[PDB]
Amino acid sequence: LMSLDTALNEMLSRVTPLTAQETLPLVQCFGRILASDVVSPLDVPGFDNSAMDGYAVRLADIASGQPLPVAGKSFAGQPYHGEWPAGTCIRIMTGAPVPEGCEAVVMQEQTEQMDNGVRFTAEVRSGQNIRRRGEDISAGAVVFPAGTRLTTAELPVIASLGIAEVPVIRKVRVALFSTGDQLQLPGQPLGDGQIYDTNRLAVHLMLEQLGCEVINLGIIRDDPHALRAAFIEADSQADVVISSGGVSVGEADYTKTILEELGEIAFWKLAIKPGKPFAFGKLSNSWFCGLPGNPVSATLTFYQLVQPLLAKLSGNTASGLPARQRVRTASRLKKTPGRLDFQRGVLQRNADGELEVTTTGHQGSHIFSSFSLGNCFIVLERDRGNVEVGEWVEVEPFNALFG
Amino acid sequence: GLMSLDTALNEMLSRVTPLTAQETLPLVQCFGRILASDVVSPLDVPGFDNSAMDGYAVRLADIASGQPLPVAGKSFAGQPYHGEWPAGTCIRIMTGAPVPEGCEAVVMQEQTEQMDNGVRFTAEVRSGQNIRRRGEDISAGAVVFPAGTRLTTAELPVIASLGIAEVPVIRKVRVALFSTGDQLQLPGQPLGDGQIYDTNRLAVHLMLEQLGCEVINLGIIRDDPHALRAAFIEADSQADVVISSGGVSVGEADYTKTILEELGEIAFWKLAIKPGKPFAFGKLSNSWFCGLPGNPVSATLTFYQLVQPLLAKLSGNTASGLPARQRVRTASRLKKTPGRLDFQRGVLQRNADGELEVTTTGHQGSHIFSSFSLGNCFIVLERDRGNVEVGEWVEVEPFNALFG
Repeated sequence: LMSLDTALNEMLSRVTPLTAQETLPLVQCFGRILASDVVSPLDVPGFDNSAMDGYAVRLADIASGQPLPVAGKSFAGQPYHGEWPAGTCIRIMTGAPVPEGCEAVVMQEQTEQMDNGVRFTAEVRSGQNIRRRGEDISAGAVVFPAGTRLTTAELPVIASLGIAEVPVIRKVRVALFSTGDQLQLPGQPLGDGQIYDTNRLAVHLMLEQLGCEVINLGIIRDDPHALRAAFIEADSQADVVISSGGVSVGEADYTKTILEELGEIAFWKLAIKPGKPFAFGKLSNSWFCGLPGNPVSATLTFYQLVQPLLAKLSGNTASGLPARQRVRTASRLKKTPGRLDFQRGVLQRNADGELEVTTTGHQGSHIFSSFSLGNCFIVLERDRGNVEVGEWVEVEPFNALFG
Repeated sequence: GLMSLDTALNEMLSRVTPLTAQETLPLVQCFGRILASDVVSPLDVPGFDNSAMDGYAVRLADIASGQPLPVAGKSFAGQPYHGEWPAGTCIRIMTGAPVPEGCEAVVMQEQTEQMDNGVRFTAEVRSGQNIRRRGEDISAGAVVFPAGTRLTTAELPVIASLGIAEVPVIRKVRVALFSTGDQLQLPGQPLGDGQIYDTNRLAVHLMLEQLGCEVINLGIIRDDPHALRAAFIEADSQADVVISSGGVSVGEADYTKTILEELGEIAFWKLAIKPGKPFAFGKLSNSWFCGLPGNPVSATLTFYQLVQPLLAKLSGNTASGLPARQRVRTASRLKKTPGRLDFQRGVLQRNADGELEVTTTGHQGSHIFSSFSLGNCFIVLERDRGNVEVGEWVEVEPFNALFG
């Protein structure tokens, strides 16, 4: 009966962020998690500088209601270091250093030329239009906190501070396997009542795109000795171990009694569609997640449950799943109260540019193609029933795992 | 006047031919690869007829007896009932199992009453009900995915379900990348008189790499005609695109301009955008060239809005390779000046009535890079538009994974 929301918090409350770190050049850090706060070695900007193209003025010389002749120029990398007579001003550009004694800067459009110099319109508050040493970042301060996922937004900032490498948390290692007589490897021919192993690929691909180190142990022979050996291998080299299918999620069999002999594992019945079963627990040196065999449920269950667990473990201080947005359906949606339903939709603009969702087609877990046709989940509240054109609907766009 | 972003974009894309050279890779190595030849099913999906429900495989005659029905067997998962089934008796079956030879319908267990002399049923049974059927999802010889599809977690596991191990994808686009200038220092050594740290090259390298290109970083080239030429000759002979990330002229006259003019036909555009303006583009002997401005915010925007879509098209992708825009209200006043299509940065968030709105990240000048980190979207303000007051509709474009 249990809820998604309750399963999630149970999993995450049990889990401890990793802290082993390594130090890497900036070009190697995309998607990695900072292990320590980055601290600025210098001030930004270097020197007080002008915010506008215009004139630098003393405040005395302004109140004198008399046009100020231009003594000179200050640009980005030729300051004005001549002398500066009273009753004059200095031409200056944005980013140029303010010359000594400068109290304020006035936009060019906000003076006017006169025969005997420049005249100032508006009034002139002291310190105005000056960018002060360190107003953006001061030396000693924390530019980015530990726990930050590094991206093109942050790494060029770190490089402008002159820093070549930063310490980041090591990648989460995840071991992955499947099991079952029916499963064939892709390239052989399809036996008795047999299918191609797909889940293990979906999960391997998802893990790699999430930044994990993956140890794929293949399809394990349908035999308790082979399964135990697989678990001992997986557990000894990973932080998380994932059965992508065919280990029990509930049903009593030899796969279950080997799980119970190998750690504290709980088996859950979750109030979602598609999906329902999911196994989770500690082995001796790693967490375990067991997925149901159905691809859709396996893929949904991984994305909504395993993905957030991996984010917490990686050290990320961020909610590692796209946020939702309320939107109008252009489609009748069939839906059955009782279960939190992650349907799949297609999000696109109406002719006014506002966003709405069409369904992809049938929402049954006998086909995988709704992930490809879709670009989002329609997340229909647990107790809601059907849904008609024009109603209001929660929506989670697919992250990069689907595009 | 001034040239519009759209016009420039059009000009770059109309001149460019998608790559067609190709490699054959195992499915685990295709994430983000452009499929090169259509994927054609070798098989029916589902193979074999099969059940949509847990329940019982009946026969229409045995039902309308009115009369309870002993279970003679089970059909499972990867283990079917391939052993005889006698009149008057039903069969137990789980979702996804082969229906037995002779099955005519299936009843979900919810419409049965377990009886003593065997199983009883309800609501009468429509013919073929809950049977799925060989080939009804995909037929053999059909195109499942067409060439030009970016392969992803959505497509690859389906390609595997069809028994396929390897597919041809278009080879990665190769992009050479440098910067030039005595001003420029490596994070590493210390900061001489006018000097800065070279950030743009890092930025572009990180983007290229996440776009899935093959990057060839030639580093900082010395202020010297022969060094600069050599780099172009080498970059141009190894790559499909060559990008200067700063330091090569985007229009001002210098030794770099004359070299450019000498090694291919380069145009020097001024775009009606902000931030930015100057961009360089054109053909070299065996490669395209994009020449970015020096300011970091400017080079980042320009890469993101022009170079990124050119790469998507070179790559063979048949999808226009950038987020899409949506209409949303501002909750900030936005200072904007007519004349330039302004790509401001904003923070797109939900309010207390759950409607999506945009705020500004703060100051929008090109002297700081923080807006990329603080924001999660561009506010894409129209070229002739003036300031924008709280409450007005505004076009917004979420940041793609390059920024989070």
